Amino acid sequence: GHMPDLADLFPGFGSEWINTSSGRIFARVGGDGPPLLLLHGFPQTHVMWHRVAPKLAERFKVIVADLPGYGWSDMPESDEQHTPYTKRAMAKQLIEAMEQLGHVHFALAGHDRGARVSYRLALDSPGRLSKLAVLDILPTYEYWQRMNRAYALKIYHWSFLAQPAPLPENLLGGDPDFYVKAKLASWTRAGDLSAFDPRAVEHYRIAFADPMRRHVMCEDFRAGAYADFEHDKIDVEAGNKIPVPMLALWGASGIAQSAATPLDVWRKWASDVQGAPIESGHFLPEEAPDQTAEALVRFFSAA
Amino acid sequence: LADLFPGFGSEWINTSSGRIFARVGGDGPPLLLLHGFPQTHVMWHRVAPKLAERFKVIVADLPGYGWSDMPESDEQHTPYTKRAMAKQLIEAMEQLGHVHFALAGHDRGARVSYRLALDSPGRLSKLAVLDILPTYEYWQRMNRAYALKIYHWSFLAQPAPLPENLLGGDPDFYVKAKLASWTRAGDLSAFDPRAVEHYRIAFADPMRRHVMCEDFRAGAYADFEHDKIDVEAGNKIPVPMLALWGASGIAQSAATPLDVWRKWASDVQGAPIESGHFLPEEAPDQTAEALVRFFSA
Ligand SMILES: [Cl-]
Ligand SMILES: [Cl-]
Ligand SMILES: [Cl-]
Ligand SMILES: [Cl-]
Repeated sequence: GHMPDLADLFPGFGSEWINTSSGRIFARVGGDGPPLLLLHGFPQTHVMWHRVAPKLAERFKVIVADLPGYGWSDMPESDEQHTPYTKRAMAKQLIEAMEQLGHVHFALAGHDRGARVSYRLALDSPGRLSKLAVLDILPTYEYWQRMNRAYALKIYHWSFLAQPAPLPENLLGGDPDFYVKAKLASWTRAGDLSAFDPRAVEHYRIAFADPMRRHVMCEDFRAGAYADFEHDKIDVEAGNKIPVPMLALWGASGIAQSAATPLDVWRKWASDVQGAPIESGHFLPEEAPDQTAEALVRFFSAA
Repeated sequence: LADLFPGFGSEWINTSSGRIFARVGGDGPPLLLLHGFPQTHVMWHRVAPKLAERFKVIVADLPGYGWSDMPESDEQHTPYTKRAMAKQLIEAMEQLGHVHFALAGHDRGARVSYRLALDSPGRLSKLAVLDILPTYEYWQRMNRAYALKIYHWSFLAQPAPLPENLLGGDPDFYVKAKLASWTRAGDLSAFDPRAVEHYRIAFADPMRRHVMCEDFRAGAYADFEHDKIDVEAGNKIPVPMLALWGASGIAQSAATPLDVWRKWASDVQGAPIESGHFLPEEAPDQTAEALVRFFSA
């Protein structure tokens, strides 16, 4: 990268700045074999995969991308409908990025916001995917449908960060380090930062220290309250199911299981889905790296 | 800070939980007015004079708000539950010899008010609540649309110190954004600038902001459970009641306010006022006449 004091958490992996019509996508690229794209979420960057990507690179050509607007990827200017940070637009952009590498059909694993890009990609463009894995999420529509007093208090940030600009931007900008560390710790099993490599945390903190990066994150959640929700509602009410073979992995103490049985939910959205919990909080690839890596290796390797 | 209550004195009223500050004016039957979030007693400055033409008007800062003392909170946020606040204000009124009085409240103060009516109806001759539904009714309506509309009910109720830390960055911005965004105009032009300064100065103290978060923590937990018991018991406020709400306020957002209150009260009348949330400042003339006519009748 271009940040002198941030650590290289993928020894041996190359680096790519991939041009697209919507801006550059940064990625680390390693391994060889069938192509597998990995997508991080909030409030993280591509380095969240640093503990599982080497194991995956033993069997796949692994592409670890920063989401549009996150990490070192470019930050398109948003609009009144939060368009570039909708999962539909993010998926189109990452499809464009993968074509630049010559990948028109690939395997895909996503976590948190990246998992939302991933199932939206499967709904809009299923021919692009051989197999899909989503980590510690339910569909955005399903989160909102479960909204009640208990859900609103337990996962408040969906409604907070979706408030009109500049309300979340100005609240997060007073003490950004405290917020990003608080969010990282609060979703782990133990409720502290012990699950994370401190060098990865510094990546997350430096990203969050940029007000333009924080604005993108709020736009992500604004799309998640509005367009993404409207997009999802159209699919579930039409009975559209993802046909791509799918794996749902969630943490036993994560977000997706808060008030739902995740595999039953995903069977409503996908016609060929398997799933398993893992004893972990929300951050599966850092809290339970070996079990996550093995589940992904076995799923993506299965004939 | 400006004096916005001509002809009103200023009183510090002792209670077992700390002092209650109040402006006091007028003569005649006693009437207590209770403000809400993020304001102080000065929010009544445009209607209290007309009320003081007929009543002894007592304009109090809520426990922990404005210039009233801040009792220490606990793990169930007890002193800032509306049941506790009502008890403390009942004590303050007894210091003045008022054991039967009329009551009007707005926002948090309206929640103190209907809880007071449910707990101790003998204290009230009449009750007015401005731009609210019962706390239980907000939470039962907390779907996607409402969670986005009143996000602060969940945000300010997050465990300390998350909202405290975020509010400390730019407190002037937050109090001004809450005031502006709930009015019809969406700016601060409906408020007297001197009144806004009162609100800003109070919000500038981290101890006052913590109390407000404890208030919203009570609203998500104990207050909700207290309301739920009354719902399950079929309890209705027997005190004659007035529900005023802004046509573009919060109470009307996801519900029909008079239909809701008639499930909570056996003798309630009401009307919308063309106004956002802050009835006594956005629409002082219509609010004052409605209140005068109700508390005289
Ligand atoms: Cl480098
Ligand atoms: Cl998410
Ligand atoms: Cl979820
Ligand atoms: Cl309120």
